[PDB]
Amino acid sequence: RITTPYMTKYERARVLGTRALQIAMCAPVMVELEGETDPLLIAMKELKARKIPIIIRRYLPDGSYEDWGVDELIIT
Amino acid sequence: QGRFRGNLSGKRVDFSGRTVISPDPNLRIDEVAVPVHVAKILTFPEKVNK
Amino acid sequence: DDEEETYRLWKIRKTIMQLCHDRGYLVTQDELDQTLEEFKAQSGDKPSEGRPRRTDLTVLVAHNDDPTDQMFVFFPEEPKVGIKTIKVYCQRMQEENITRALIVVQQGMTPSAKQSLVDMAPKYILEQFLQQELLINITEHELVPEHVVMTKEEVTELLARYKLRENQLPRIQAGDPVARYFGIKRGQVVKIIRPSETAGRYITYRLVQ
Amino acid sequence: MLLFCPGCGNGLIVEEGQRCHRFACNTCPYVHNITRKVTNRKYPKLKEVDDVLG
Amino acid sequence: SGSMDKGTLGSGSKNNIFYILLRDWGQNEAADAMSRLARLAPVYLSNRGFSIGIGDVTPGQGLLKAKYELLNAGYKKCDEYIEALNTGKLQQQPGCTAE
Amino acid sequence: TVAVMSYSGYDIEDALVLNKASLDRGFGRCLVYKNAKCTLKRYTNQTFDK
Amino acid sequence: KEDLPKVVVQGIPEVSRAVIHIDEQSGKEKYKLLVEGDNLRAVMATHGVKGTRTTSNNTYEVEKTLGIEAARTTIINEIQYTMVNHGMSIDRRHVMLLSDLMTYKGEVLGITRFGLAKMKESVLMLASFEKTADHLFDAAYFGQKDSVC
Amino acid sequence: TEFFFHTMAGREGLVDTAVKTAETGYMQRRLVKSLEDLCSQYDLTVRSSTGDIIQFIYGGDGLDPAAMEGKDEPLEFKRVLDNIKAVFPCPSEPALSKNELILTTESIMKKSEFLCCQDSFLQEIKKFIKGVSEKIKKTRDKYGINDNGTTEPRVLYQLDRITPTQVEKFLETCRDKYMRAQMEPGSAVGALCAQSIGE
Ligand SMILES: [Zn+2]
Repeated sequence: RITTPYMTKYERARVLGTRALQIAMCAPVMVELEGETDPLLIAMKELKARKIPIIIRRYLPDGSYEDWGVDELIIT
Repeated sequence: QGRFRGNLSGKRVDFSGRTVISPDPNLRIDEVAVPVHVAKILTFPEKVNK
Repeated sequence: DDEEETYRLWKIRKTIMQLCHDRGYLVTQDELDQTLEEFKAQSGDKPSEGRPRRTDLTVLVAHNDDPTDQMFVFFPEEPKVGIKTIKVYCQRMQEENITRALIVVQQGMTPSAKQSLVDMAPKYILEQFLQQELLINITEHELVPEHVVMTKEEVTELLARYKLRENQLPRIQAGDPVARYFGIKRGQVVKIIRPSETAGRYITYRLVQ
Repeated sequence: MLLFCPGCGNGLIVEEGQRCHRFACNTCPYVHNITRKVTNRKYPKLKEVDDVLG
Repeated sequence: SGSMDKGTLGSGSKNNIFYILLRDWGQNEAADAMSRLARLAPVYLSNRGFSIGIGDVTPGQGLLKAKYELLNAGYKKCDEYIEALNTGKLQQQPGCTAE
Repeated sequence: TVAVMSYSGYDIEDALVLNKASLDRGFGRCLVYKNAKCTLKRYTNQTFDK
Repeated sequence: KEDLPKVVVQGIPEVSRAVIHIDEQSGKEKYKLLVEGDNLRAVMATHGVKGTRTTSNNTYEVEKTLGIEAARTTIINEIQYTMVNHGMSIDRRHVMLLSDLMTYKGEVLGITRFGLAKMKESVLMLASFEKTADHLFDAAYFGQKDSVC
Repeated sequence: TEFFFHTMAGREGLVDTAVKTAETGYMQRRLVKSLEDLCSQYDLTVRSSTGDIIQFIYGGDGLDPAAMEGKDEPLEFKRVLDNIKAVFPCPSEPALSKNELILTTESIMKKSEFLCCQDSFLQEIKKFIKGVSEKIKKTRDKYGINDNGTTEPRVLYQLDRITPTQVEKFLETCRDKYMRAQMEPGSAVGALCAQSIGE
């Protein structure tokens, strides 16, 4: 709860990459795509709709961690 | 040309091309024009999904 | 001579007073703010002034920590201090039961005397100081930021806030001029306040190692 | 200055004899006693009072 | 008010209109504005015409006269300085020799 | 016949615009000749490349 | 006669040349000393010199004389001045990070192979940068396990 | 002779660039090989690969050099205020005086979302607000503008016109820009510094 509430660009890139890799491997879609044959476009649509089922696990340098939902974080 | 500098830090990769550049203002700043000949050679593996 | 030498002596005495005030020892405001006229009143000539004895200081006590703790300042008259002078100073401190002493050399210290002073005794702490360095106060320099030695409680609070260890803090050598100016030992932490370009300040910390 | 023996042409050094300082050569018994004052000025260049620039 | 130039449309430093668009309304708006500029400016530049010729760099009569007078004055002053240094005493600038 | 002017923004940095009709009528037409050499040598044994 | 005129009678032996620079500010024209020497302590200790506002270009002398933080500040100021001299600007955070990396172990360590070896611990990077065989054989002798951090 | 001298100068420039290429290439290689280990952690502390801390906070404040709008400053308050006034001109709200501006600024700044912001930025915002309030006071004293809002020439209110809506918009925009200009954790700050020094 102490880190920045804004979702960084690295987190965005990694989440979009993981979601595109999953969707490319026959993952279920939660935004009801309309003729999008590119998995990255579907991942971006899910991110804009805030329906990505991925929780970022931010690790502190000492060893502590904290979980943040994609819908909980702030996007730009 | 050692292993560290020539084969570990910087190495050669496939699925790449090299071509001379020419101006084209009718394209967006985030877009780049690729020739048809190179496009037929550089392939992308797409997984079959629903 | 007899004009620049007394000025150097007065400035060295003022710098020593400032160093003792920064370390926490008891010095009155008159000793800190001492004009050249008062120093001339004490002694206005080089032969009248006594470097080995008339300038020695023994009233230096850590009033904040313990009045019983005593610190001494030496001013050897010879340019190069030998083993015999170090032994005389050590036996005098043994007589007066003083554990902390400073040696303000005039030109330098012989390597044998340096090695002996390094391993005199763990209880007898003696620091070598050149008069050339003491002619200017390091703290008053514009490049040198404000350094404050933190207590064990503050170091514990820092380590708890940042979830760090002692070895993970930035290092600073014991032979650093500021480190010898403050007389900090291995394991102590110093907070440094760097003046930023704006009205704010940057707080950093360094561990002596 | 640099002086040489008229006999053989080697360099002359300054030594002290039994009566007075004399020029002598290391390879011949030639000597020469000093009668009056002998001087050799060099006139080194005097550093000028450098101007204040800026 | 004002006319666009490198100080406002170039890649020199801040105060650029595209930089203001990027910092105020995001990346997409700046990209669209740059695309519209790159698609508009060449069309108008071609329809208006912009050419350089040998007559665009030729000197005028007043320019030639001024250049001749300035060359004469400079050569006379340089000859005076040469004569002052070679024959006589020349005012030596601080921090440097006479040469 | 070169005309120094800006046209269509396809000559931004050092580029030049060519005329299609000019290239169609032989302007700039070039020929590249390459050589392919082969050798049929006799070895130590009494056999030859055929 | 070969070395009698070459004896020092007054001044700092390390100091080779000092000039009187002047600032012609409209409020007042002030005088400062520009010394082409390698002894900052002696210059500060001299009479009539305001040692509180004396800087230098040699980072090693500043480190040895006024501490590691003064050395960091001198590095920052000198890098920024050298960059501004060419008309190109760099954000101060980059040079601050560089100075902090050079001055985080209490001693100014350079970017050369020696300073990089004194700062870094990874054997693979030390071998890849410079002195491959020497570093590899030294690591094999010490048996130093290298992580993948 | 002039052509020969010009060719000499051109060849001097050419050899200078030829030496500069290799020299800066080697310098860039060294700088990147030395600085590639540093990274910005999530606790706002720059640490090396072994875990040792290089800086408790990057640059002393923690702002992104790529998102630096001003001259080594996060925001240009004058341009931001002008943009807020231009984008959201409220014609149905009266102007604010010096006291009213200071009061609304102090009321808005004491909210919860401004607590997590750094103190230096808040002090700079207070300084800019005090400066613009002094400017408005000087204008109203020059032109005799009354704070009651009953002056006959209403065009006098158009000299320095400020409304609490514009104040809130300006403060929220400054807060959002300062929050979005901070160093995003995980960025390779060392490589960026090496490149921005070598180039
Ligand atoms: Zn002879």
